[PDB]
Amino acid sequence: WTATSGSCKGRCFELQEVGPPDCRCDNLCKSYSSCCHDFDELCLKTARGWECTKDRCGEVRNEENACHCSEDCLSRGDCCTNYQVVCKGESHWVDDDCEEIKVPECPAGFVRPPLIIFSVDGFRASYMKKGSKVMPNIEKLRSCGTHAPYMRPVYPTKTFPNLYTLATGLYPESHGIVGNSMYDPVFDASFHLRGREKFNHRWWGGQPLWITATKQGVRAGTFFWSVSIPHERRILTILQWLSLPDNERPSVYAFYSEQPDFSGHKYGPFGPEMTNPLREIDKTVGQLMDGLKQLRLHRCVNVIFVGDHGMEDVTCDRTEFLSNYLTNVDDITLVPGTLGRIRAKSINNSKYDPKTIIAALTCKKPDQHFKPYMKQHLPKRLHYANNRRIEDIHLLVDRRWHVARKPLDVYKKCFFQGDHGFDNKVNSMQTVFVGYGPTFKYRTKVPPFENIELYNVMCDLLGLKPAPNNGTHGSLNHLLRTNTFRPTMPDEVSRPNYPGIMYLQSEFDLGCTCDDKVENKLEELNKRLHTKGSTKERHLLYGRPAVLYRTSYDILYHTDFESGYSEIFLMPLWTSYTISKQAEVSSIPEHLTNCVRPDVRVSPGFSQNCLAYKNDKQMSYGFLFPPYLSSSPEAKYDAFLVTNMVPMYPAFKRVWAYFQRVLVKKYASERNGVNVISGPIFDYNYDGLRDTEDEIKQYVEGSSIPVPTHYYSIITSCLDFTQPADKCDGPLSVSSFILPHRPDNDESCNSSEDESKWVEELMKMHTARVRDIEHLTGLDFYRKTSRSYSEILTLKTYLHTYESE
Ligand SMILES: *[C@@H]1O[C@H](CO)[C@@H](O[C@@H]2O[C@H](CO)[C@@H](O[C@@H]3O[C@H](CO[C@H]4O[C@H](CO)[C@@H](O)[C@H](O[C@H]5O[C@H](CO)[C@@H](O)[C@H](O)[C@@H]5O[C@H]5O[C@H](CO)[C@@H](O)[C@H](O)[C@@H]5O)[C@@H]4O)[C@@H](O)[C@H](O[C@H]4O[C@H](CO)[C@@H](O)[C@H](O)[C@@H]4O[C@H]4O[C@H](CO)[C@@H](O)[C@H](O)[C@@H]4O)[C@@H]3O)[C@H](O)[C@H]2NC(C)=O)[C@H](O)[C@H]1NC(C)=O
Ligand SMILES: COCCNC(=O)c1cccc(-c2cc(Cl)c(C)cc2OCc2n[nH]c(=O)n2C)c1
Ligand SMILES: [Ca+2]
Ligand SMILES: [Cl-]
Ligand code: NA
Ligand code: NA
Ligand SMILES: [Zn+2]
Repeated sequence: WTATSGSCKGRCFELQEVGPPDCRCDNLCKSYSSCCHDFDELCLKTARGWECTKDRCGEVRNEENACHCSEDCLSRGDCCTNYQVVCKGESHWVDDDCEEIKVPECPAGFVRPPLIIFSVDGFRASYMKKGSKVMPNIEKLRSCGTHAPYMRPVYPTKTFPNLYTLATGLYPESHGIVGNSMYDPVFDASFHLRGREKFNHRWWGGQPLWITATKQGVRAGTFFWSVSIPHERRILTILQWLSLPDNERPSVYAFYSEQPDFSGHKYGPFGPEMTNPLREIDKTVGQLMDGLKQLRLHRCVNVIFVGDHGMEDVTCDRTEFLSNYLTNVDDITLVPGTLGRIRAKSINNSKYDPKTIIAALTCKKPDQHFKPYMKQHLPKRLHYANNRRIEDIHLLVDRRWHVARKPLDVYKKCFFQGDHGFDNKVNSMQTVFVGYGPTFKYRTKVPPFENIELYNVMCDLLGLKPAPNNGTHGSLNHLLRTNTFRPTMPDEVSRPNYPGIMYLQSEFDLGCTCDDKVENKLEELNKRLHTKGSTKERHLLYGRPAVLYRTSYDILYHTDFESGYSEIFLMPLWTSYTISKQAEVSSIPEHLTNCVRPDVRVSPGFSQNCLAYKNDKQMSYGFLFPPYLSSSPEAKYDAFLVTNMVPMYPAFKRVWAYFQRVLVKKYASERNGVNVISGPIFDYNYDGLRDTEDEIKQYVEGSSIPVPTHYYSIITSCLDFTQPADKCDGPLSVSSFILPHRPDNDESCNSSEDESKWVEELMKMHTARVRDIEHLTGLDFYRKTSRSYSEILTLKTYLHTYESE
């Protein structure tokens, strides 16, 4: 109950929220149904509209007007934004030449340039070019400030998950807003866009920018605008707050527009009806910049123009229906649309079975427009699993499609022509970023980057210390003129052993055989040098990875490859090798088909054994350095050492063997040599983070050989591909992947065919950032390059997307 009897006089859009049931005059009062009786009258004035005209210039103040054109308005901070233009012969901000802002030019008593986040919903990246004719204010921001060709949202590419990722630096799985609809089994509560429950603080994890600011003594304006407050009034409110006294004035502000998303759902992303909403958003930006110019803050404020997600063409006829796959359709609850989430309708039903639901949804129709996944099998780049609000069964829906439970759901709920929510690598889902102001660079293009990175930068912009988040702080230093964060490399926690020859062959009883007893002082010295690391500068180009946790491991050198071998996991944490453009692929000789060789540097007690693989009928083995790429028949024996062996399901070995036999050589030819680092990943609790040994759920039968959940590779070469990978003077180029280690190829519908038709497609789906692999392994790569650390940080966050341009 709200006692709405008090008044909002002198309190309109008050910053602090008063204790109920006293009536509120803050922006959120509309949302809680708790405003004072006179809120609309006093705080939402509209009389005479939003612009000055010639006849209002120097008028007598009239407190009823929406904004003012009287002489006292500047000092009151409540002129219409076009006031100086209409009445003082000033130009609009957009008509001024742009001039570099080398230093903040701020009024006296400003302690730091304010930050204004101008956020727009549904603003697809290509609108910057395709709508450029009708968005001159936005185009001036873009071309004069710092911009990216696009910014990658998080998955799912919905509004609340993305704005709250912007606010926190966190993946949706960590901040908890994992969709637009949600059930939390612990609370036994549901979250919906419409309604009241969404305001409860228990949904909202991490620490958003406004709370980070407040805790550290920086005041914030409102971020969540009540939907009924018009845009012109949000702008005027920001401008008024900016005229407050130094002690009361916020340093950080947000504006939000529900356009062009709102129209894009109705008309599709490029419907002719979309021109007008783009014009209107540009008008609003003009109003802000004119308003800042009046207050003399246009060369003082940092402005971020940022979208939450794009928009794709999606109509009712492109809907897949679970009723066409499942007979039990009434025993499930589906969260539908541009992604699918499935759980049992009733928790009292023990006849509900996720295994057969997945199977009934797998490759059932030739052009099926969605793919079912257990959430832990989703591409790791999506970081979408470690939350009880994310259902075990997930459907990744093709772009341009919807999924629904039954047809009745679609017509008793064509309306829409646009939607979003798909995989965050999809081009149509990409959004925008522009930074403009004294702290941003002048006329600078930067590469595309992920919205999870912005929280750190907004904190830098405000001199705040960021709460722990998923950005990689320093990876966006190149956006900034100053206030950069100067990160240091993490310290290595475990130093390696360097074992020499310590064991005789007969000490090993591993049940392994090799046809290798085939027998020179010129080349005896040669092999000794190779085992001591004489070729190491060729295969380990960027230094050895640092191990950032406590463990026991050995560096092992070979002619063709170097490895960091874990005595705990009985396999390499990483294997590093370089394949030049000229390298030759050979095959595994017949006499060496089943060969596995004890490694005399490593004890039997810390080795895998062949018997275990023999006894395990499901599990086979593969090698991290491929025998196919050996530099000589004699170097090929190294590739069969028991220390290069890793456990692999036969179904996975189809993938692995094709990558090693065909793809590495193809990349080396295309990229002028590549350096490859490969290894196992263990993520049994799907938290995106390296498992400790007591978290491993599966071993090769009868042994303590742990089974990886994934295998990674990091493939690096010279960005200037006229230089070979092993002699590169400048910036690097990388692509990486994290392939799920699965006992079937059910994920790939065309897998009965030749690997050349399906494997590369699979690997592209499972593209990754080197940073994702760092989290999953506790390793730190690129420790020794000639490149600045901030540049390496940007490389480590790079994602190779495989979308066209
Ligand atoms: C992306 O960035 C983020 C942020 O850095 C990374 O997430 C962090 O990872 C840490 C490890 O997973 C985790 O640290 C744990 O915190 C526990 C206490 O946490 C509370 O306090 C923090 C800080 O204020 C708060 O942020 C947390 O908020 C979570 O929980 C609420 C719901 O309860 C949500 O509102 C919120 O969204 C958030 O949920 C998310 O995280 C939790 C995990 O905390 C998930 O379960 C959710 O799915 C969701 O994703 C918390 O309120 C602390 O208790 C833990 O300590 C245990 O483990 C350590 C190991 O060192 C051990 O020493 C202790 O003994 C202890 O073990 C005991 O508990 C065990 C489990 O119950 C039990 O088995 C043992 O036997 C022991 O009794 C731990 O330190 C940190 O909280 C999160 N932070 C956030 C914000 O998510 C994330 O990893 C990054 N992602 C990637 C890929 O890099
Ligand atoms: C009690 O509530 C829990 C608190 N949660 C929020 O405060 C919240 C929720 C969601 C989006 C944001 C949010 C975040 C950022 Cl970073 C930006 C720039 C804009 C944002 O919202 C803009 C907005 N105004 N009106 C509206 O409908 N939206 C989406 C903020
Ligand atoms: Ca883990
Ligand atoms: Cl959703
Ligand atoms: Na086997
Ligand atoms: Na298949
Ligand atoms: Zn939308």
